[PDB]
Amino acid sequence: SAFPVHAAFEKDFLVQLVVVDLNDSMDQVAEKVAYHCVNRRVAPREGVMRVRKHRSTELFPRDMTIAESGLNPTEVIDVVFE
Amino acid sequence: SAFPVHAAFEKDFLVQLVVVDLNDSMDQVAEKVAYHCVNRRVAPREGVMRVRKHRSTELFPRDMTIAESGLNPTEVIDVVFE
Amino acid sequence: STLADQALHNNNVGPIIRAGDLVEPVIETAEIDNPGKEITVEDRRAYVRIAAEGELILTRKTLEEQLGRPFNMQELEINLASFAGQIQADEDQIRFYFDKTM
Amino acid sequence: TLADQALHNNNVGPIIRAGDLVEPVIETAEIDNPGKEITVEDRRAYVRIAAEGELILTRKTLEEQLGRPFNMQELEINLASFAGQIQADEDQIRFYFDKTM
Amino acid sequence: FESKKPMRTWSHLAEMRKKPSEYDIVSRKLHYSTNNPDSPWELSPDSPMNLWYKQYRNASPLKHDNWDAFTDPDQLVYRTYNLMQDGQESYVQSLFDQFNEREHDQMVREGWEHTMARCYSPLRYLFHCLQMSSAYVQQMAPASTISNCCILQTADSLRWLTHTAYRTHELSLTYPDAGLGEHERELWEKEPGWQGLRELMEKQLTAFDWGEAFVSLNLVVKPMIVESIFKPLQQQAWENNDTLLPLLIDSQLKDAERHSRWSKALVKHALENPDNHAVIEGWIEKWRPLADRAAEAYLSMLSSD
Amino acid sequence: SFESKKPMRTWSHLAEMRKKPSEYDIVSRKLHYSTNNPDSPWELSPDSPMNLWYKQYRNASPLKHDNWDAFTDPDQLVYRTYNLMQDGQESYVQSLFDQFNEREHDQMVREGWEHTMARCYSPLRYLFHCLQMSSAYVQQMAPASTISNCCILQTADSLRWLTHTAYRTHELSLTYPDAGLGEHERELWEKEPGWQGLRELMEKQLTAFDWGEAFVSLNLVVKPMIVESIFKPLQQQAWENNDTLLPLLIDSQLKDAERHSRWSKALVKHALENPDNHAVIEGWIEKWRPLADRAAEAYLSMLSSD
Amino acid sequence: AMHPRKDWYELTRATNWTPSYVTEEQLFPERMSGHMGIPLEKWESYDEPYKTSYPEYVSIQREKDAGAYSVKAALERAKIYENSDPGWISTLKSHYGAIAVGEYAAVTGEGRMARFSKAPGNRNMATFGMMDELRHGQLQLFFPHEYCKKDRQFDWAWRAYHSNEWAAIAAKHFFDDIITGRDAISVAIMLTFSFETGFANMQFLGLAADAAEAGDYTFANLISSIQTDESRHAQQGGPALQLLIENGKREEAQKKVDMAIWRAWRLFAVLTGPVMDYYTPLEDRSQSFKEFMYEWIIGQFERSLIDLGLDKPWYWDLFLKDIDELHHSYHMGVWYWRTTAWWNPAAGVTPEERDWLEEKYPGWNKRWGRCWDVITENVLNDRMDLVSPETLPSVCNMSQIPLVGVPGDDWNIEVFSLEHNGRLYHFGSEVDRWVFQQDPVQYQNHMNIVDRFLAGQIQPMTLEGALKYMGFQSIEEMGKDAHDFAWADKC
Amino acid sequence: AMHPRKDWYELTRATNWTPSYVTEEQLFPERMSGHMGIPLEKWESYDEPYKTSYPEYVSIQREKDAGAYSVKAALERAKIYENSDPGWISTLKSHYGAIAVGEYAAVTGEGRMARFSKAPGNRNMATFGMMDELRHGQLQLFFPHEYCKKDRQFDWAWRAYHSNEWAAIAAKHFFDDIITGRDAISVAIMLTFSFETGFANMQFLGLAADAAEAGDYTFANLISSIQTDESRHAQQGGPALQLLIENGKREEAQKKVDMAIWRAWRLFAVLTGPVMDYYTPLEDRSQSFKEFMYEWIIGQFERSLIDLGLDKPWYWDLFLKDIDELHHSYHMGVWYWRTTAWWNPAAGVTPEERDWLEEKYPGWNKRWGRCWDVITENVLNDRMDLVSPETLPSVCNMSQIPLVGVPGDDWNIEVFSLEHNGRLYHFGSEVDRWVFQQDPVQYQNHMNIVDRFLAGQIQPMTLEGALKYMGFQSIEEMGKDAHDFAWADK
Ligand SMILES: [Fe+3]
Ligand SMILES: [Fe+3]
Ligand SMILES: [Fe+3]
Ligand SMILES: [Fe+3]
Repeated sequence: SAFPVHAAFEKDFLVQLVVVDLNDSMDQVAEKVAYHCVNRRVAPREGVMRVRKHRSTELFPRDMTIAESGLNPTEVIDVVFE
Repeated sequence: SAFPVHAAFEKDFLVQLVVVDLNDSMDQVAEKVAYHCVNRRVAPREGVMRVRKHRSTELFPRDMTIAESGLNPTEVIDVVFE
Repeated sequence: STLADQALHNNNVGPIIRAGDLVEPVIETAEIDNPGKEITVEDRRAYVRIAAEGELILTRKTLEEQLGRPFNMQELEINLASFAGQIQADEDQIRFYFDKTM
Repeated sequence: TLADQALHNNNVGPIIRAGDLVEPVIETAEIDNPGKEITVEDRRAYVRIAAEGELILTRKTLEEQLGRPFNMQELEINLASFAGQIQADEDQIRFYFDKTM
Repeated sequence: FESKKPMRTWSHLAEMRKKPSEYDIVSRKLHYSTNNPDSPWELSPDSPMNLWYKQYRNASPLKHDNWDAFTDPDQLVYRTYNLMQDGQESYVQSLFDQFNEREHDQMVREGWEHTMARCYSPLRYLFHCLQMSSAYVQQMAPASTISNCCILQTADSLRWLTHTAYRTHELSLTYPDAGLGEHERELWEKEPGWQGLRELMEKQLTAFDWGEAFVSLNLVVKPMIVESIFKPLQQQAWENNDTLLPLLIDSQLKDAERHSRWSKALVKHALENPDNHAVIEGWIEKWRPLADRAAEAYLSMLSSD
Repeated sequence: SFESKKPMRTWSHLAEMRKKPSEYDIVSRKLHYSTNNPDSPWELSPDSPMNLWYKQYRNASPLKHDNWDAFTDPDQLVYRTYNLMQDGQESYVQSLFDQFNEREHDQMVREGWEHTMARCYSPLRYLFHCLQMSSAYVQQMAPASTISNCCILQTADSLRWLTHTAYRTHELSLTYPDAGLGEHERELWEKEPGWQGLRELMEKQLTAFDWGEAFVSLNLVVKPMIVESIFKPLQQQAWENNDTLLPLLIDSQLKDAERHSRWSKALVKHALENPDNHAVIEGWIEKWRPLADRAAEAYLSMLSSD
Repeated sequence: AMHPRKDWYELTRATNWTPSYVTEEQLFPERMSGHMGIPLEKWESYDEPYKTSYPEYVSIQREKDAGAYSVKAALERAKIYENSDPGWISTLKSHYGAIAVGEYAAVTGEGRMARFSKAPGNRNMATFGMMDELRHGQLQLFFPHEYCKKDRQFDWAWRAYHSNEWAAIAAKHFFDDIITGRDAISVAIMLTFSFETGFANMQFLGLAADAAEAGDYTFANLISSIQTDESRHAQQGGPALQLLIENGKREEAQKKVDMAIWRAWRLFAVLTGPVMDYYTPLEDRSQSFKEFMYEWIIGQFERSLIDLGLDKPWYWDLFLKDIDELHHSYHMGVWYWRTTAWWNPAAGVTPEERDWLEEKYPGWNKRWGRCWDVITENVLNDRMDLVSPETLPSVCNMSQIPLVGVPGDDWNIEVFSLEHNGRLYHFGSEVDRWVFQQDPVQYQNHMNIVDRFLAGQIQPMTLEGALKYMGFQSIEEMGKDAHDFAWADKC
Repeated sequence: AMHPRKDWYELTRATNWTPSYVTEEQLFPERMSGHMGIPLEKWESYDEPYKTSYPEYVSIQREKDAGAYSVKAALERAKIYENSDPGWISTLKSHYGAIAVGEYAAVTGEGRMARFSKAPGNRNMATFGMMDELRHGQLQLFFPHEYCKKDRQFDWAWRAYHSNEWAAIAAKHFFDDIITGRDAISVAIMLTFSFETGFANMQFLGLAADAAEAGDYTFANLISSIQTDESRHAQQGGPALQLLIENGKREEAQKKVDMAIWRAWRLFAVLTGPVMDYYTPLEDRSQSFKEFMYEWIIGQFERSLIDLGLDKPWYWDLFLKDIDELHHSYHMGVWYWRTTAWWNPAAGVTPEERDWLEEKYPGWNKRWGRCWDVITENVLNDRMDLVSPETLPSVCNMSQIPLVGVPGDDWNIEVFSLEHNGRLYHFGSEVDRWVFQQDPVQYQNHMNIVDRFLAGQIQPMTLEGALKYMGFQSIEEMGKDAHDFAWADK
């Protein structure tokens, strides 16, 4: 079910509302954010998209879901590359 | 000896003051008028330059002098081609 | 000249209004206060020539309505740069008119 | 360092909007503040006129440079802004700072 | 979304049958703080100013479903107000200049300067209360066309105040031994003839409901001031060879009568809602006693030796 | 041949002033070109009838100065400031008219005042129109634009007073329709003995065509006599008769009059720079004064008349 | 309460009386008054159709000036002087120099009427007329004055009427003849029906349309405001004319208006015609000079004269031919003799302009074009001594403007001469000779500037001597090609 | 004769009295007055340094309007709307829409002072302040009204504050916080010392300078005239500030001014910044936004505050870095979400404009440059779906403006989040979070537009439902690229 996050994509100029699902993996999250960023204001590039709590050091496991991750609805996340 | 006339040269747009000489022939009067018109506002042409009383039919003789013509000072003359 | 004769034999009367906030309200007033006359307008940017045939009325009440603020007839000269026709002005209206038909 | 130098100034004086008060105010500033350099920055829509620490405009001088009778209150038709603190009366307006930076 | 043509005026005005006037264009429907009942201002719905407005504007028992349809009967805008008042005020100023040239003040009846010091020059406190009160009705009125009449009325009260200031000082120059310019605050605070007026105004300034504030200011306080202060002062001046004051006050009465005109028009707009008639008359019955006592005490003091 | 020179900050004729030229300097000074060529004031035949008229009545006047153009209006009025000032005074007078009518002022005057007014006041429109005509004459004859400009404004002032008088004559007629108000002024001006000194003075004043003498008779003799023997005694009579509007009206008209007297005085002072003008001005003043005195005496005696 | 103007207006003009201590003829002498023997009483039916009264006059004129000056002050840094085409700048220079002190002279015209008209309503309206012309003179000195510091040619706003420059003499001859040099009733019908309801509309409203296209709103706004006064005080003419006609003087009124209109025509052909068809940049030309003439002079003004009871002037057909031809030669005369002007004439003959000229004036290139061909080839080939003259143009003894005709392929030029009292006069048209003959005493001893040159009054008797005589004080003052010949490059 | 103002002025402001029939605190309640407990008698030394009095005011204001309206009338045919650059016309639309009805709101802040300030000179000068703001509101509705017939976007001169469009909500959040939503003494020092002597000079004089260069004199002349009023009624602030310092309230005053300046800066960065560096045609850029900022806000305004006795704000260095970066990203967000604007944002990134931007902001092309390249490529390839968004930006719970940062080569972006009373808020800066913490009861149950989005208040829950909610009434009203992407040709 719907899970709103605020997401900042690496190299974009802003944070956007992106509504993901409760059982989305981090991979699936990264891709739902990419949709609104890459090839719109951000060059495509090679590498693996990772999701983290905003500004934090530790990346979430790619295969971890939103539910398992402990994020709250409307929290802020960064989508960044390895 | 100085003799003021007002002269209108053929194809020009105005009448000018030209000071000629009492003993000028009409050929010389004509040349003194042309100096102020031909190559200024009037294209040069072949032909013989003649002098008449303004708007008159009769030409003065080419050799006749100002003295001999009867013109009074400051009358109007035309300088035309035959 | 045909052209001259045609220019001269006109019966156009009405105000010449200088560029400003009275242009459109005088145009509109001309149409409203002269029902049934055709109003012609020539726009020269610095002024507008407004005319009808034979007679053209501008009433103070309509001009006030179209202008949108209180207005006295006398104030019209702030903007009336010229006019065609003879003039008859009073506290309620101004009339531009010809005595002759040409 | 650019910001420090922009902030650490003692310029006071009128910002005059485009119109007929610009040159008479400049001239009045020069005359009523002898021994001060008057700077002038012209932005077309307005002109920024300043001196260091204190800048005085008297009504008498202004009226003379303007060319017509003039009361000090009328200055606000054209005084669009100002640098410094202000003290205004019937005879003059004074732009000034209490501190030296 | 559909495609639509440009309108000749504001969207809110395009249903008008006539061409909108200067007044319509610059004055109508400008309070946006009436759009959302929960949140007058763009803040927490519970911020102190939002609670103030929900209580003292929105919950007013004086109601109408379209306060914004009110129209100033004079249709004044800032520009025409200044044109008009620059005419009246420079007329009054010219009177001041010429009556001073004639030394009018030396020629008033013996003792007049004492009646002025006691009955005229403290008016500056009364007129400043009207100024304060007018500003309150302005900030609380539920339509900009109402608020605009209050702004102009606020300026007019300051005009009157400034008249009084100027004339108190001017009179003192001819009569330096009467307390002119020196004792007005004491008089306002302690002289009995001023105490009914000051009590009335202090309470009036603490009626915070907008309809109550409007009714008490414009329908009770201000007409009382016209009939019990302005006109009797003109009569008295006439009896004491003061020919300046009656002319000054006639100019102030033009303002006061304009304030009555837009007031009455607001009353008539309000009475469209049949409930409003008991609301307004109740506020009138409530304040009139206060106002009548104010007039009575003023007039005994004006009457006496 | 020709020098190079740089742009000047003002008109070439003003560019050596010590001071920055004022609005008044820029727009008022040295504008009569008709004084440049003493044989041909106007650009016509030297002997055209108007050239003959200006050679005789301006150029040959006994009153002389080699720089009339240095004359300066002490009020330094231009068209723009004149209108600013008079829109102020006149809208004040119009506001008095309105208010005093609201208070039905004219009903409260003392019994019979309307008859004095019809006799002594309302025919002032003829007198004032004479000063208007006479001011226009000085304007057109005077040898400097700065002088002519004070006369233009004085001409407008005369018409202002004339219009006041019209407006009041009519307004008063509405309260007193049986006094001749607005009906019999022409006959009074022509037949009434109180008016005959004034009318004779004006008729002869209006036929003095020397610019110098026109100026002296109008402004140094006729107009100060109207202030002293007509305006102020009328203020004095209206006071006795419970007319409070007229002293106010006349006080505004007197401001105009004092301004006429100030530029007049300043022009005498300029003219006295040449010592021969002292005799010429006093000559003219002695010549015209008895006529003025007589005009006043006859008016005052009519006004008193019970 | 206030009583409305119509109930007291009659008393403002009940000011005629029967004089006794001087005669009527002494009070109103015919040389100053021009009453033509018509008795006072008759003048009392004069009824000005455009009324004003003192309180409204000062209020409304106060607001007119507030606007004129505030628009000026707000645009004082629009870069007009700096970004304007130099032909537009020249138009400003010649307008101010030719008009400003002529307005101030017009005060004397109105003053003539204010004192010596037998019509009481004329005397009052002329008093506002005096005030109006004062306004016009002061505005048209104040506005160019700020350009002094940029360009000495702007000094001629003040200086021109004080000079003997030939165009200024043409200006003063016209204004002294129609305005300051005649009796009151002559002014009433010649000034109001030649300049004020006629050629003023060309110079102050036609030119305003061009000014607005060129983006000079300070100017457009000023001269259209000026013209609002004129539309009022020019209405003193119609009632004067109507009285002349009702009292048997129609023939002499016809003569006067006929003469004044021709005189005005010749002067404004030299001022306005070159501005509209040559100096004003081509993109800013709202209409051609001749189109403007048909709108304002034939369509409006002459139509109004007919409505008031006059006939077309007898020279109608000459006039219409003159509208097609004369200003093109006046332009050429002014430009070729540019050094005698206080402005910089624009040649106005790039190919683009010549196409426009050809379209507005079919046959233009086979006429004036022949002259401009030759001029242009000399500029291109750097033969500059041939684009400056070495003698004087012959000058009309009425209009003071050079004698000109149609040049090029159907050359036609004519001078109308006259011996009179031992002197030979030359005139630029049948009409100008006829004017002279209507009133010889007005003109006969006048000497035009070329007459003066030949009689020894211009020393030395050279072109440079003439230039000093005309009042130029420095090299920068004299006219030059407006674009320094840069137009040649487009040819 | 007339007596000079200095001789009778004191009496015009001798109007405090000791109340008796009600208490002082009833007459001047603290929540409307803000006197901070300072008793009546102390407020009588208040001395406005820029005085006026009623006969002068109406006379001089009559002349100001005469000039403003005569210049408008005289230029009605200049063809600005026709010959102007479309980015210039968008400047006008956004100015009038953002400002006009805000001016009219400002009347209520002056009215608050006129009734509830305990300083008598404040109450009189605020009465002229009321009159002034009425002027400013009526002018700025009268002037655009003539463009209604040309373009529906000008309806927004009137309509913006009546809508829930996001930039209007931001204007209203600021003005309702600083002007209409606070007590009299807070208005006295927060309105006068953030907008009136501060950022109003950017929008009304900096922009005049650009309008003069663009040849729009009607506009230049109008807004410089407006600011002459402000320069007078804004001088109500210094004496209020001086009293608060003298009576021990320096810290409270400092905090109120610190907060108002920051809130003003965030609004004027989205309103004025894009105008001066992108909408205004290159040749008409008298100075950059940053250069104007250094002139008006650092050189003049902040220096005046120091002279009055305050310190540099605590966030000084954060503020200077914001100057170099914030408005570039605000521009990009307004542009990329231009359908949600009532004006037509100009992208302002042709090559020559990208060079000017690189000279005024070294490193521009490595940052915002990187986003503009992606967008440019998509326009040249006709992937227009890719230059229109499908989601909403995340928005600051204080300024109501999108949360942004520096994009591209040194990507850097920070949201300052805050838990409070069971809710999570997000802010665009440290200062914006600090402001919230200064006065939670002012802000805590406010919901920004995205809060409303997520809570089901915007139906349907899509960009298009959002546009209906924001109050657009037609397709023409929604923002488009000002040049219809013609810049892409360059
Ligand atoms: Fe004129
Ligand atoms: Fe005229
Ligand atoms: Fe404002
Ligand atoms: Fe403000």
